[PDB]
Amino acid sequence: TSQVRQNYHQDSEAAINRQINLELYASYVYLSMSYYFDRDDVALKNFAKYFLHQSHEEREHAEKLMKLQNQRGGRIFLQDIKKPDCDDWESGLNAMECALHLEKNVNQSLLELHKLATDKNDPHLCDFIETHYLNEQVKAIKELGDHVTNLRKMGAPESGLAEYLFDKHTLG
Amino acid sequence: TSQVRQNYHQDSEAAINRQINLELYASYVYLSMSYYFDRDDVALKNFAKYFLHQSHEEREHAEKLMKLQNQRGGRIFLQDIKKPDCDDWESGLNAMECALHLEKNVNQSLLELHKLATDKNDPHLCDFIETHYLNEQVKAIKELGDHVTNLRKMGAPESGLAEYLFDKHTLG
Amino acid sequence: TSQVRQNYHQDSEAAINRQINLELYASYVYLSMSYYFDRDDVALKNFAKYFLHQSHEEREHAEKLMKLQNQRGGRIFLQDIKKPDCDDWESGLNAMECALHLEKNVNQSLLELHKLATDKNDPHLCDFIETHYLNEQVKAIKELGDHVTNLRKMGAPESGLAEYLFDKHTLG
Amino acid sequence: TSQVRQNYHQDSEAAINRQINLELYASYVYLSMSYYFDRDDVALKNFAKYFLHQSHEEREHAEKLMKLQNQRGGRIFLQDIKKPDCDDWESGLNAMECALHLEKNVNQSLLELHKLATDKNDPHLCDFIETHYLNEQVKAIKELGDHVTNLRKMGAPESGLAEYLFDKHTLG
Ligand SMILES: [Cl-]
Ligand SMILES: [Cl-]
Ligand SMILES: [Cl-]
Ligand SMILES: [Cl-]
Ligand SMILES: [Cl-]
Ligand SMILES: [Cl-]
Ligand SMILES: [Cl-]
Ligand SMILES: [Cl-]
Ligand SMILES: [Cl-]
Ligand SMILES: [Cl-]
Ligand SMILES: [Cl-]
Ligand SMILES: [Cl-]
Ligand SMILES: [Cl-]
Ligand SMILES: [Mg+2]
Ligand SMILES: [Mg+2]
Ligand SMILES: [Mg+2]
Ligand SMILES: [Mg+2]
Ligand SMILES: [Mg+2]
Ligand SMILES: [Mg+2]
Ligand SMILES: [Mg+2]
Ligand SMILES: [Mg+2]
Ligand SMILES: [Mg+2]
Ligand SMILES: [Mg+2]
Repeated sequence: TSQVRQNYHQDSEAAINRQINLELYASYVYLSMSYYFDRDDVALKNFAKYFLHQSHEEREHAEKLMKLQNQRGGRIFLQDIKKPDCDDWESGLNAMECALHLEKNVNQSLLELHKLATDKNDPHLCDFIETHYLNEQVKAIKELGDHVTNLRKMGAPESGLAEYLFDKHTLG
Repeated sequence: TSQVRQNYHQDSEAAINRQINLELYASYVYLSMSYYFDRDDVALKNFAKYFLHQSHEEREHAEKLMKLQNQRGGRIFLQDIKKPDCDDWESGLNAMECALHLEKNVNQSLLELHKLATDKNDPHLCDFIETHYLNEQVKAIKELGDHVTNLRKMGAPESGLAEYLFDKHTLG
Repeated sequence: TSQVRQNYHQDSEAAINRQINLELYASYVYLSMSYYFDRDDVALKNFAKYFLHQSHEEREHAEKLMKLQNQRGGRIFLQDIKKPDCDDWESGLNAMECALHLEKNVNQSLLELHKLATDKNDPHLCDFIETHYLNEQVKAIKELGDHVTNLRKMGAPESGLAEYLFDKHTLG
Repeated sequence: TSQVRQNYHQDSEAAINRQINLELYASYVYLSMSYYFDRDDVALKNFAKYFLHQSHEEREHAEKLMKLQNQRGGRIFLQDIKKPDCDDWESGLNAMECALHLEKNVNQSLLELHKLATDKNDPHLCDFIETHYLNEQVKAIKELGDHVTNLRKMGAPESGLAEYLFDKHTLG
């Protein structure tokens, strides 16, 4: 047993490894979305900037969980990072809707993680999830919801003018 | 023979003189496009600014090739600079499409130049073309493609509002 | 066909997508190595810092290739990022030897890419690989070779003192 | 009853007084360790500095719990501060191992405190423990584990050179 390990259930250790993989998957989804908007036939540079920033944020989320695993004396086990569900994201609105779905899936995984930590009476892990992940997810979901609303109200996806002006005024 | 000349084929010398003329022609096309958007019945000042900048860039491309000709001991021979294909460029979108076609023609000429330099085993000339011209062309073509895409998506040429807002937000 | 595409062979496009995946795989190997040295039973913080920096560099390599794909009018196709070959990297010396092997595999892939670009007469892609990748690989391989040499000469892996002092004096 | 007291169980009040005593005891252990390394026949000044800093930290932990007791309207009751288990700490490695054991005992006490606060439905006290104590303990335990690992790998306690160089390079 690790000399540092204390009050850290094997199920929690495994769930943290699963969450590391999910955060890396989310980084990959956002990377794919970013370079879709960099295509010469899409050409929305601030959508590309926004999703690249989100991608780098998710990698930071993954690294913090790797740090946590070692802090608690668990052992990191990595799995393949699956490619994103889509290659062509269709429109700025469709990408925003996909990101909203992704962030609500990641949130559900974090809530399941917190339920496990609660069931195993691990208050340090509960506080870690609350402090560093749960409100970040609530803010991300709210921001993406706001973006989806505005794009819909402006007339996207059919209005290429709507996505152009949203790119300039909200994401610029 | 020039006291500096070494490994510089006569065919390469001639091809450089042809490329000087083509760069000056491209400068002239962009100058014509610029002042079209300065007409009181067109009146898109940032299209005019953008194409004037492109025009001055092409003159710099031509001057660098003149410098290269003398560096290698070839002799500059100048020809008439032909007037651009059009007097009236119709719309911001049409001018962007014409510039895209121009830059892909200039790129093809540079690729033919590089093939000649390769066939004559002139690595200095190959490196000159690669370093100073080929990625500049790839960037220019990509930028013009992006501009054409956005103008189309926004509803140009029919939407005078589209070209107005592109002038402000992308070229401003 | 993409409006920007010119002199870009379909085989080159596919080879760039394969190289994107390889750079992301290398990012993942170095991420795994980094957090191995963050374990409480390994505890070499400057090895961990060094490999995390290398990991972020590889992600930058991947992003630049994604940018290139779009610059040339190819289409990015992503694949799963395979997990690294190992979970436990055994020692600082063993991790350095694995990184040396990785970088020489990545170099071989880049050389095959350059041979393809040469065979398809794509001087822009040749210059891209030369400018942004080939000397970076030669420098990386030389640095890792130097590190392996010093660790061996100092008495690693058996000497925990050797790896400790290398961590402080070379990687600190 | 105190005019401020609300939702503060008598068992929680007593457990906080016990935790005050434990934090003061930990301050005393680290003070003793510090001046052991100040002996002329031990003479490891950075071990002495490190443990004196830890000692002052524990006194700050105790004072914050005294503040909490009064914030919630409980009444501080102090007990004797027991002398540390040892007078001679033998070596830098042995002192680090003793500190690791101490911090894992203090953590266990804090986890028992949190379980009590949870059982008494005291979310303010739960949050206090999580915010100010539980991650501090996880970080302390991880740091001490790292230090023990390095000293072992370097050849301590038998190698006086190992402890000398650790004193300079890790604790300096
Ligand atoms: Cl367990
Ligand atoms: Cl519209
Ligand atoms: Cl559209
Ligand atoms: Cl000749
Ligand atoms: Cl309109
Ligand atoms: Cl109009
Ligand atoms: Cl082809
Ligand atoms: Cl030794
Ligand atoms: Cl060892
Ligand atoms: Cl030394
Ligand atoms: Cl009570
Ligand atoms: Cl010795
Ligand atoms: Cl000794
Ligand atoms: Mg995340
Ligand atoms: Mg699959
Ligand atoms: Mg030019
Ligand atoms: Mg004529
Ligand atoms: Mg690389
Ligand atoms: Mg596999
Ligand atoms: Mg070459
Ligand atoms: Mg304490
Ligand atoms: Mg006694
Ligand atoms: Mg709670």
